[PDB]
Amino acid sequence: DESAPITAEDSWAVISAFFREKGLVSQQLDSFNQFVDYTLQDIICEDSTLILEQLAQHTTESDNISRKYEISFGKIYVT
Amino acid sequence: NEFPLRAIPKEDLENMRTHLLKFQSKKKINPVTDFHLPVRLHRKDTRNLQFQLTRAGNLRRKTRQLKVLDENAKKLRFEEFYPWVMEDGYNTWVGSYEAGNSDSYVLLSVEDDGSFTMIPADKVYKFTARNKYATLTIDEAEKRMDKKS
Amino acid sequence: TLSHLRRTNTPIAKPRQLHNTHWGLVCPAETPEGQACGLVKNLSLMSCISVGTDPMPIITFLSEWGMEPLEDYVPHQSPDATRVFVNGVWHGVHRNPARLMETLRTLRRKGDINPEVSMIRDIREKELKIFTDAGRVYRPLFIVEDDESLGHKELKVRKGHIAKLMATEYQDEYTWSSLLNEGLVEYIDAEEEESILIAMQPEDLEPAEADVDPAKRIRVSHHATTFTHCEIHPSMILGVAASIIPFPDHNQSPRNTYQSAMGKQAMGVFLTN
Amino acid sequence: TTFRFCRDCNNMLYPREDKENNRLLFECRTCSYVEEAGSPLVYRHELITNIGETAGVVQDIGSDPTLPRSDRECPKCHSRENVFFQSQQRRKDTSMVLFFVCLSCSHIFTSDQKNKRTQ
Amino acid sequence: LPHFSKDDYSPESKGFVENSYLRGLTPQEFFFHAMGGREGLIDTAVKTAETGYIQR
Amino acid sequence: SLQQSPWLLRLELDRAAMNDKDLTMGQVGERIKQTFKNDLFVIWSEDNDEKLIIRCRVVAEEDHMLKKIENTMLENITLRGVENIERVVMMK
Amino acid sequence: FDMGGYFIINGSEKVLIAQERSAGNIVQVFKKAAPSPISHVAEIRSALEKGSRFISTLQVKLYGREGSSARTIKATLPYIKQDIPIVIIFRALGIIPDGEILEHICYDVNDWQMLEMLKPCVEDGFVIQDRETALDFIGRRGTALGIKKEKRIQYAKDILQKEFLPHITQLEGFESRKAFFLGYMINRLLLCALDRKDQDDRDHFGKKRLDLAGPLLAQLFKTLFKKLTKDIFRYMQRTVEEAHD
Amino acid sequence: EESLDLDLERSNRQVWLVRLPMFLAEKWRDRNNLHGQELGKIRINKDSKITLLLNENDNDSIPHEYDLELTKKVVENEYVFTEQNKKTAIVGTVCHECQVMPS
Ligand SMILES: [Zn+2]
Ligand SMILES: [Zn+2]
Repeated sequence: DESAPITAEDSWAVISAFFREKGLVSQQLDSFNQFVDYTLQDIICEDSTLILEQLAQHTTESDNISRKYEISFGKIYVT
Repeated sequence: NEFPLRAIPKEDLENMRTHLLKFQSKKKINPVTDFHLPVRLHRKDTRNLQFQLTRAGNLRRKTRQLKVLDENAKKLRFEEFYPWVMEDGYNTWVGSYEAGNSDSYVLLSVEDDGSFTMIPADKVYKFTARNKYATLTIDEAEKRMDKKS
Repeated sequence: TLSHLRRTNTPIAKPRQLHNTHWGLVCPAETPEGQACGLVKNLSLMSCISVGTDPMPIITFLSEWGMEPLEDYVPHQSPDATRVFVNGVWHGVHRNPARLMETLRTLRRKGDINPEVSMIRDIREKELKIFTDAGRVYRPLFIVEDDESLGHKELKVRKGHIAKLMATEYQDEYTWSSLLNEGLVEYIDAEEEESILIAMQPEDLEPAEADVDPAKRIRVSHHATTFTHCEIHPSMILGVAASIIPFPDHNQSPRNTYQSAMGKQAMGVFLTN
Repeated sequence: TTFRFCRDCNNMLYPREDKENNRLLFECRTCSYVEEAGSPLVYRHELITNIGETAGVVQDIGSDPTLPRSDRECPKCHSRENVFFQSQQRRKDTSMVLFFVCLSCSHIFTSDQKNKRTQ
Repeated sequence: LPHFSKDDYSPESKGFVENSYLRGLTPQEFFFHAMGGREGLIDTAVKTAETGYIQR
Repeated sequence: SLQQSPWLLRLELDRAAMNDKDLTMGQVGERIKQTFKNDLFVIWSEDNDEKLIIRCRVVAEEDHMLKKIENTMLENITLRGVENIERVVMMK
Repeated sequence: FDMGGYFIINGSEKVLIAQERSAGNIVQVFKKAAPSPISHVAEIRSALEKGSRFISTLQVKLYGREGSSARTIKATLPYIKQDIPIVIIFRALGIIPDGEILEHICYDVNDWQMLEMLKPCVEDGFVIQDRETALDFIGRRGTALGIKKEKRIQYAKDILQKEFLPHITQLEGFESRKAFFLGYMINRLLLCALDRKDQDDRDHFGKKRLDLAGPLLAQLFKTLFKKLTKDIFRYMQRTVEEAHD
Repeated sequence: EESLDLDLERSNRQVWLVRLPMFLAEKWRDRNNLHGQELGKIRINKDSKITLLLNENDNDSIPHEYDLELTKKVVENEYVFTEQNKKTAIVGTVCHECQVMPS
């Protein structure tokens, strides 16, 4: 009879399990965790890399030298 | 409870001296090859070169006084539009490459021996009447070079 | 402390009123008196808020399951086409939504599609909107299926699962997640709530009629044969503060609203440390 | 009403009177296209509308659990299985007349005991 | 509420609390009484400052 | 029995509505006739006749002209009553 | 018994309060009150899930009131002073002939009622006949104006790509997608004006979002990281000038 | 012969081809083909059901049948043109479009 319909008192056994797992502030914690594990990385990667280019006067040495420097942001760590 | 079945062997040749591409026409332009007799398909190099302005102690300049130079941008030969001229007086179409992820529809072709051979679609081009197209302005040309690369 | 970690602020049509859509998501009694009245919402016990998932596994799934892309739509050719949206982005159309909707629902109830993802099918409007979106308030409900060899439409959860849980209750292997992946229970946000039909009590609102106590309150019926879901427990519509009110069903509406404000100022042991 | 477009342009058609043969035409204001009119009716206003009442009646109408059922015998197949709703024309005035959709023949019958319909 | 069928103009659907306080309210009765109850708290709250300024 | 535009403005009136706000086809028609004077030719179906109709014609380019005439007709033509005075209830 | 969910800043416990906002990327139709030229508006608060977050709200306005002649449909585009008649927008998008435009708005060829309601718009956009002339008309109406023919047509391109319907895509070749959407919006605008649908409930909880501790920190960290990013750049200039390592 | 001329032979003898969307995982297995380059069988069963099944050697795996979802190529006209290692030619007109569904 393990496939018998559930009574009204049985709904509490489910509610017990909901709280055993989630607790009373699952919203507060689940939000923060999502931000630390994922959101944080994506914020570091949207604009991320920034470049500065130094293009010369093309007169003669020491001119005629065009350069571009990069600065990149990879994985994010959190102690 | 009865089915008629036809089964065909499929080969995917690593050997191949050809690249298979798609030539697509819009239903509104009503293209009918029957009227075709001779056709010329050639690349469009009108926009071979393109010069784009590029930004070049003292304090950094305000935006209104930033200094610039120029850079020559080379269009990938494979990133040039196709130009289709049908029947000498007649129809003319411009084919623009479809922008897409690195995935490609396979073309299944029947061989004389009866089996199918499948090949990856190299490029997909949308062709439309040249009258819908206008001489590319510097702005559009620059915008195009970027899309492609 | 508890009720402070479930508090909601609304800055700046008729916001202060208790909306029907607030059912099971926000406490009908726990709100301040004066200036902030009805602009400071308090979450019901079983309410959770969508963390925000990725839309691509669903967009990739859709196209593969009969979804014609908008880029190739021809309105008069397929004129009855159900328009499909994923986060207010119209992705294309589908010819047999009936079967697609069932596939997507089975995908969620299995776990393949995340349970916090909201998917609604407005038949009359010919629309299927999907939300992977962050910030949506949801509540868990029991699933009811016409699906029962023996008889009528019956709640998936059976007395066997109940003992299977109380076995784990005595251990302190069958969690809440276990009910969720076994597709016995589901998460329903307010937009999705629009398309469902809920029973309050399971047992009292399931088998039809084939003396009566006068002291008990006057109750309605299980006339519906359409029931898609059942209420875990109606008392769960209440927030932390209102949940200490004894017999709140026997008090005048605001007297309850008052207690869920005073108990916050009642002395006692706040923490053992 | 139900209006046409220009074949060639696909652009809409504007009515022109052929003063000589006293007849109505439809001209294209983008090309030189002209076609004679199908009906003499060019414009219909319609203030007291009835179009909206039985909207969104997809054959899947039965799959909405939110819809209520009744044991009313169908005028066609005589089936006591049907879903019902009120005039979907979201106006203030609107009567509380009910539209029943058969869970077999799909025929739309009403509860209107003042008037007789076909929609 | 989602516990009702569409186009339900019945007393039970549109907020008629059939029961006494002594008997107790059904969840539906409870929530509707709560909506109606909230309305009064809103005017009590607002009226308070509107009424004050009129006096001034 | 007991010159004009080939374009016709035909409007159907509601018998039920024509009664609650007591009105005759004659009196309705008279207002239109007296509004547009001798620059609009009006005819009307009798109060007895099944459908309630008013046929109107003017006295190159006429399509837009009539669409203005129908707007004037619906929005500006006052049949009975005083302006600003709507919903009048009788009370004992 | 302590349940967590707070921070510890300088020794006092702090709780982020969930903030309630209206969900974005959502089509909503509202009747604009008795004294107004515009009778109904279709609004979409378009914003990105992440990345800059362009809070550009597109309004699709039904000019003229219930009983006014020439009821036109114009739409206020981000960075454009005037409201452009829907038709010109579709033309600037690439959907050039009427009826091809109408197909994107009205989905039933039978529905004469909605279609008659589109005739004024077609008349309004009759002046502009190709994609180019449509972009110029959009480009003319600034901005500021930004005088020069090549400049204004090049500017219209950018607005439609970057500021018009930024969800969906901000990419290039997606005119088809943004056209069908605009058409879905006009469909909803007219559906409400034809009294077939109800005005959107601004108070439906399903249309509201709650910004919790996660997104709140994300909002702050964005503006705080772009604050750091552009302070490093200010340094890379200072240190490339004097080669100061 | 004359450069620029699109050899319209393929379209003149009206050769038809199929355009099929293939899951990336399946085309990756095809890549491991050897011998004569065979990868499997295309089956068309009528009473119409079209499907593709990998052969025993290529799959190295339990047998599966990839169903095809037939689609219309109506809204437009598609043709195939090839460019050899330099001649251009319209080898065929897409007579059928289909999607090979993962399975
Ligand atoms: Zn024309
Ligand atoms: Zn029937």
